[PDB]
Amino acid sequence: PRSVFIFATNQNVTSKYTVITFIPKNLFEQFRRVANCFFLAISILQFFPKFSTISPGLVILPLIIVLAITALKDGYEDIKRHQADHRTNHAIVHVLGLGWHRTIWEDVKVGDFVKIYENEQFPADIVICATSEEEDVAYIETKNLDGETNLKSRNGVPGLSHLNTAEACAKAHLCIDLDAPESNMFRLNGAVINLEEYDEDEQHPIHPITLETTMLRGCVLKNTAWVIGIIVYTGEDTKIIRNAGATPSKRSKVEKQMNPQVIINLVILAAIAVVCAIVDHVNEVEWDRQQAYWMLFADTSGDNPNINGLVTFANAFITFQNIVPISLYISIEAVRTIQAAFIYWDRDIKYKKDGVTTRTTARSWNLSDDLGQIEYIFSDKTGTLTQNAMIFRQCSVGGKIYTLDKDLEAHDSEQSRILHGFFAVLGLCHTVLAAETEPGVIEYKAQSPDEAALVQSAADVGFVFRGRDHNILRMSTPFSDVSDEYELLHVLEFNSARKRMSVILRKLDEDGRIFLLCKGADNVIFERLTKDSNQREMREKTDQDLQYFASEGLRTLCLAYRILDPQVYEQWAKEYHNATVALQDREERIESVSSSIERDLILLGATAIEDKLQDGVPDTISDLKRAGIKVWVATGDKLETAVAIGYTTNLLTKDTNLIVVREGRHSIGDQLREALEEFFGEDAGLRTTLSRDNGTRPGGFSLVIEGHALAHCFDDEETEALLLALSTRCNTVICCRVSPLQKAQIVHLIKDNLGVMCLAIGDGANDVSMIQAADVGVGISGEEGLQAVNSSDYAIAQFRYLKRLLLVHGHWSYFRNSSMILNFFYKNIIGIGVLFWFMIYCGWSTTYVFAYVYLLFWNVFWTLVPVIAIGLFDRNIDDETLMALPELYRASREGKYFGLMRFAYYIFEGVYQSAVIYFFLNYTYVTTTARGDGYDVYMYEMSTTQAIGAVMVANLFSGLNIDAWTGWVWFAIWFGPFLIWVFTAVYSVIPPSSFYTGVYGNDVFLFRSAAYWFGWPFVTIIALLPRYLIKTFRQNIFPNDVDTMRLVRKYHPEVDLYNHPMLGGKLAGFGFTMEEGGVAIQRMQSRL
Amino acid sequence: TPKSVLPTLLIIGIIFAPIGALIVWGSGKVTTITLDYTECDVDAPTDGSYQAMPNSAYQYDLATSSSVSESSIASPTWTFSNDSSREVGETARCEIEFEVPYDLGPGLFLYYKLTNYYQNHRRYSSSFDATQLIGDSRSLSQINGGNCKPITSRDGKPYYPCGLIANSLFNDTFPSVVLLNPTNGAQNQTYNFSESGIAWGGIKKNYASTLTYISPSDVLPPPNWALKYPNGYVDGFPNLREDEHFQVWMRVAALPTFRKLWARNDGEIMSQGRYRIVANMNYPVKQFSGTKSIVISTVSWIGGKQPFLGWAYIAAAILCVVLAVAGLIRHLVKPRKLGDMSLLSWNQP
Ligand SMILES: *[C@@H]1O[C@H](CO)[C@@H](O[C@@H]2O[C@H](CO)[C@@H](O[C@@H]3O[C@H](CO[C@H]4O[C@H](CO)[C@@H](O[C@H]5O[C@H](CO)[C@@H](O)[C@H](O)[C@@H]5O)[C@H](O)[C@@H]4O)[C@@H](O)[C@H](O[C@H]4O[C@H](CO)[C@@H](O)[C@H](O)[C@@H]4O)[C@@H]3O)[C@H](O)[C@H]2NC(C)=O)[C@H](O)[C@H]1NC(C)=O
Ligand SMILES: C[C@H](C/C=C/C=C/CC/C=C/C=C\CCC(C)(C)C)[C@@H](O)[C@H](O)[C@H](O)[C@@H](O)[C@@H](O)[C@@H]1OC(=O)[C@H](O)[C@H]1O
Ligand SMILES: *[C@@H]1O[C@H](CO)[C@@H](O[C@@H]2O[C@H](CO)[C@@H](O)[C@H](O)[C@H]2NC(C)=O)[C@H](O)[C@H]1NC(C)=O
Ligand SMILES: *[C@@H]1O[C@H](CO)[C@@H](O[C@@H]2O[C@H](CO)[C@@H](O)[C@H](O)[C@H]2NC(C)=O)[C@H](O)[C@H]1NC(C)=O
Ligand SMILES: *[C@@H]1O[C@H](CO)[C@@H](O)[C@H](O)[C@H]1NC(C)=O
Ligand code: BEF
Ligand SMILES: [Mg+2]
Repeated sequence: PRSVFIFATNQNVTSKYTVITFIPKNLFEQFRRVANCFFLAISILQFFPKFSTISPGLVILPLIIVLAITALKDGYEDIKRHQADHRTNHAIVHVLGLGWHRTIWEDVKVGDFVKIYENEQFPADIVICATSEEEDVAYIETKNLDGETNLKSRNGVPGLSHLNTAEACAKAHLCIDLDAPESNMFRLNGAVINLEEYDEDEQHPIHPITLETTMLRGCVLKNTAWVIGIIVYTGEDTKIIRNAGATPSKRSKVEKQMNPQVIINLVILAAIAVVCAIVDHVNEVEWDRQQAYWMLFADTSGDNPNINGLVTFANAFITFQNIVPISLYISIEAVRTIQAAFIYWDRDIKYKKDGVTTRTTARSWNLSDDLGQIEYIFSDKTGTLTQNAMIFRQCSVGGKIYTLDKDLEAHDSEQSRILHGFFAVLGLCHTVLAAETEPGVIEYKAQSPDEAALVQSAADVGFVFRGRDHNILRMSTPFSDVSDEYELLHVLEFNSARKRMSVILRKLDEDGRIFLLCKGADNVIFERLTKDSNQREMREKTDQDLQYFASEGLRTLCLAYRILDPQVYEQWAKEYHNATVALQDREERIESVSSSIERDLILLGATAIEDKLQDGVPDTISDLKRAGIKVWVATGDKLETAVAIGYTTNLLTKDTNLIVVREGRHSIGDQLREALEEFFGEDAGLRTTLSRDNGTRPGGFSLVIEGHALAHCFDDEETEALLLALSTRCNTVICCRVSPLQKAQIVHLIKDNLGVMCLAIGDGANDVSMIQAADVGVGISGEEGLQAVNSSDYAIAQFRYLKRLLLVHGHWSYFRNSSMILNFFYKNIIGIGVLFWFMIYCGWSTTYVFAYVYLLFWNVFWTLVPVIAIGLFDRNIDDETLMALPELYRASREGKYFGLMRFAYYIFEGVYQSAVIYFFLNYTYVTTTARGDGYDVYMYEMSTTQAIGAVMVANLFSGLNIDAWTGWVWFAIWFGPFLIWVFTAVYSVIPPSSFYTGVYGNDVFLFRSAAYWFGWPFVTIIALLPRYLIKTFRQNIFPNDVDTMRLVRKYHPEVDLYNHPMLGGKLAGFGFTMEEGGVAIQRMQSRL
Repeated sequence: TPKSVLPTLLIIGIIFAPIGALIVWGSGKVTTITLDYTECDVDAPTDGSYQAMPNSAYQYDLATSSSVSESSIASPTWTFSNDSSREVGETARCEIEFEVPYDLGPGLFLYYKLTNYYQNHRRYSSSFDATQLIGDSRSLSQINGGNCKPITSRDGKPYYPCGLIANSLFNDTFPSVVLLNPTNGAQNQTYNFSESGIAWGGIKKNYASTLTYISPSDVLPPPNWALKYPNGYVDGFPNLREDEHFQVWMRVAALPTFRKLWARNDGEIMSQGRYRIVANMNYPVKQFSGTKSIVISTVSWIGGKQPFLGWAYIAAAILCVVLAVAGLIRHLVKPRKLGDMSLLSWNQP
């Protein structure tokens, strides 16, 4: 509790790091990579004088560079996060200071007084105090589930008495009884009490505070006049922030798979070190017993054996440190950053509407390769699959469809009379207020998008609604300015299973005819008619028309009519007045009254409203399902809207059977078990998981489950397992009326029980939690507070942008990263293997065969550009084919590019090639002179020949491992060896006076030797022949879809991907929204 | 794709075969004589007579054009003489008489081969101070903390040259190779091996003729040079630049079995006959199961006698031809259409 008098600070604080504590947490998250720990251990070991090779500073420099680069990356990411958060915590909110002064959303503690005006968000949770319309009622918007404008009534007694600022200052009505901050968005409690208020017992009255009085943070977009309130539950105790979560530190699956590979390499290095230490110790003991010339003076505390065995162990760990290179992670980070830049610079995922351009921004500069392994997509409905725009499309008037009305209206045809009645019902049976701010416009402020669209369409195509300036309604038919009396409202509010809404009215003319105008669903209205024969024919025609409306996909309301005689009108008015005050079972009494008045109706027609989806959503979902990605919908909206959207988005095809699970009657677990038994019983694998209505046509199953059923599933484990089995065995799952935590729970359920990669896309706080709970989170920018955008890893503006993003960028990034990592491991294994194969012949003393310059620059100069080119520019297949054929996504989705088998293949290829290099060149140089000058063969001649051969082999292997080819590939592949050749040519002429250089004269001993010129090419050819043959035979015998399509595109460009018999030709209702009580109930009291 | 792979294999084979044949031919144009005199201390007669060397102590590697056989050449004979009245470095002499079956053309080189001698060991390979060798100013602390361990200094006097490589200098000499049956008259003819030029001319610059910062009396000779410099550097510093045996030895060998050049001749022909070579046995190698040999070899365009690369090329060519034939047979048996669409995942039952 709080008990504030007139707590949690402020600010969203979405920043991962802080200025005070950035280095420690960044260093920890960097040292979660194991390889960093190994590098630190090696550097600390080399700090000692015995193991120093160059200098402590230059040894520590690579690790410092890696740490600094990763820290700068994370710092830039968190600075972007800070900017995004500051765009939120520096808005304008008017807070009392005897005037309302501007604030910055931060100097707002619990208490205060905030005036929020119209069409702007809330700083925190407030308690309604006054509003400018009537009864201090206000209105809210979406971004907190649902898709309609809600209502907040009043604070009760504290309502009014605070119209101006002076009353707020002079009154100290506080000591609220606010309960504990909870994540649930349906419970708040309190009591204003007030400092100066006394009842008949001289006690301060208690004024309850409920959800109908409070209004939460980050979701108002108020659609009424100014509102004043008291800030409560401010800061991190708000509903929205509490339903959100802390920003995670996500890592790609490729890194998590790289960790075991690094561990395997470290184990191999440890085994090499152990063997070297044992053999060197035995050899040194033997060579010290019999005094060899290389073991003289081995009696000191640091040069004797045993200690020399330990020193050999350490020197083995130092010599073969490239088996886990440090340049690998720098290159990976740079490549991933440039891939994020490519995502940003793509013009096909750039949105430009109304003069503002929204590029696709990668919030997380890693996770690019994660986009290529998506198996499940969890999508919000409102704002993600929908544009939040209701447009009237078609209207049926009795028998005739429309998509002419002026020509039809002959004022004599019965169809014209029915049209008049239909439009009158459409324009009068509505709880919509009309504003006369601008003549002719007649602004319509409706509480539901459906009502607003219907009234606007009625005004545009005839009968215009004037307004409710008094208790008598007015209408504007295109003949004159008519008006009719307004009788008592009879709104059912789409509540208590009353899928209807009726308005009793009266005519101001001398006729004085009492007519009831009713609208509602199809079944209720149709069963609620007086059908003798003619109404039966009209009903069957309208049923056919409504089936046509639902076939195309539309939301339909059936209008009705009735003429009330004055006697029955008065009798039912008396009955309604009596049932108004009934105490017990008041809802039952009003339901009986509604049934009594609704005894017979004459049909007028039906409507058809379209909930406009974002452009390309059905095509995008079709392409995603072709790619093998299972798309789910997790929305806070009601079941009917969700299932209708699923039908319209091709998520739920016409050949699917719906399993609707909701709380009621039978238990949720029993419902899931019965569904499994009755729909998937003929499954062999179902019995493994068994160890503990409604549909269209057979051919597939889809699951629709509500929030309460999900809660009951997640409470226990058996029901959770049943839910997992049913959801995995179904095509798509639609989750309706789910809290943010329930979205996170669904994502975690899939990601933990199945272990598959997951993607979450949405545009709200619920989507914020769902995004943080997933492997890749995508936010949609829709001017909705940008919270999902701020908490996401990628920010798109359209769903089709997600389609392209995945299909091309994720596949390419996964391919490039896998190939780059494998090639890095391969080249480092080549170098280490040549060293090791020499260590066979040296007595296992851990001595560098190469001159140290050739091993020092192995990754800096000799082999860097082929790996960078593979990681940045390599393309397995062109983007047109990937967009045209989503089925090519299988290889990336099934993880066939990165794994332990490919890693082992590359490691063993490197081992074999290094063996070929070293052994062939060694047995070549086992001779007397190797030239005609007679000079002896010393170690560095053979070493330099082997080093040049190894560089050539590694670069040409990387070149063979590139599917695409251009001039730049040749540039890199021959820029490595060009560097090593020029370095050997120049470094071997540096005079000893200038620099010792160790290898003086190799330009004479190598470039004039037949051994060099016939050994490096032979070594290259023999090392690369198995790879060439394997690649050719794999592409020509066991070909993938990508390889086959690359061949088809290269040799048959005329083939049309979209429409080809084997490539493209094979391709391989009712809805209404209402506030459900509240102001409509308060409308009854006002009009009573 | 195999249409661009089989011709590649054929071209690789057709290019590799001539190169391998040429390398084999060049290696076979070389003659090598090896004489293992390690066991001359105990297995050779000491009375002045000559006894035939064991069959495992010599190895003739004749040219391909030779008309004689390996077994046809008479076995070399050796004698031993250990007299203490001769000067230091020549007390123990092993005289080996060997026959050269055919005239060996100009370009005859004399090597010594050391087996089981690990110059590539980590302690030995880096046990030298280049800065001191080049003549720069090195202090006692710097040489003590340098790579010259464990032979750095004693009693405040640094070792010059320091390190294990310099300490283990091969002090076995082969002063004379003399023909015993010269055809051009005279009782004998001396084959003029020259010890100059046995190292490349740039190896000199790594070493200094003299040191200008420490007096010779303040430098200790290496511990194993005591028998050569008994009282120390009393006649000035050793001229490490003007002697080429030291420069040849300092170059670390790749393998334990290695050959280092010792004297050469470039303008004379070793005529057919019997030659007597004297070796001054001063470098013991028997302690660590090592052997020291004498290698006399000519040179071709590839250097010494090693046909390994040529045979590797020939084997690679044969393998490539076999693979190309097999691939051609397979392609003719079942030719497959490139860029088909019936083997895609969706276009299959
Ligand atoms: C051609 O070259 C070869 C080798 O290149 C020469 O042969 C070498 O000649 C050296 C000089 O005569 C010999 O060194 C001497 O050895 C004697 C005795 O040897 C033993 O001495 C110790 C036991 O009593 C002990 O010495 C150390 O040996 C190792 C390092 O040498 C250490 O690891 C070990 O722990 C010992 O501490 C060994 O057991 C030896 O086996 C020594 O007494 C001599 O010491 C004297 O000189 C040194 C010089 O620096 C001085 O400090 C001492 O205080 C003392 O005055 C000296 O070390 C060497 O053994 C020998 N090697 C072989 C394989 O024969 C050959 O002479 C040369 N010939 C020509 C003509 O040039
Ligand atoms: C300056 C260079 C490295 C530069 C780092 C700075 C990078 C800026 C951005 C990162 C670039 C690297 C690759 C990407 C290329 C693009 C940016 C994608 C075009 C060297 O200074 C670097 O330090 C060397 O790579 C070696 O020093 C080191 O990596 C060596 O590797 C080893 O195996 C050794 O253990 C270690 O000594
Ligand atoms: C030549 O003879 C001398 C002495 O006659 C040998 O030197 C001796 O070698 C033995 C080896 O058992 C040592 O114990 C002695 O200390 C050495 N010196 C003396 C004065 O006896 C020398 O080794 C012989 N050369 C050989 C065998 O090649
Ligand atoms: C090695 O050099 C010596 C001396 O220059 C050569 O000996 C001479 O040989 C010629 C040829 O018969 C004689 O006329 C001289 O009288 C010799 N001089 C001496 C001092 O003996 C010897 O021939 C050279 N060896 C070779 C193989 O050319
Ligand atoms: C060569 O002959 C000369 C004179 O006949 C003789 O003094 C010398 O000892 C001989 N050299 C040998 C036999 O090695
Ligand atoms: F449309 Be979602 F439920 F925010
Ligand atoms: Mg949304």
